[PDB]
Amino acid sequence: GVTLMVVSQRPSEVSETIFSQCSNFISLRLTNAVDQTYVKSLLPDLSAGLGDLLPNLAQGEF
Amino acid sequence: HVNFRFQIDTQPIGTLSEDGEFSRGSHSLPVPTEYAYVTP
Repeated sequence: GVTLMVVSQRPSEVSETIFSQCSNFISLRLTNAVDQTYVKSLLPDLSAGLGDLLPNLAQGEF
Repeated sequence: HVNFRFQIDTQPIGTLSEDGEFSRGSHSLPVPTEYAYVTP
């Protein structure tokens, strides 16, 4: 009966196990490359374009 | 040099309106045959 909600800003240096059990993802703006790599890997349905969209989002979008 | 050819690559950052703001992030796309300018 209890659920989590994790928030971070540098997801590379975060536990591999706490994400993988997350069933939904909200991605706002991310710039640092290594972070793009990691968040692209973990997240399945992400080809090159869905990654080319992260670093150009506006303020308030997601 | 073959006349000459000069190339400049670029990566977009922002969108500057006419009123004079600076909204980060550019969801637009420029079309060819269109002009460029230097930063005053």
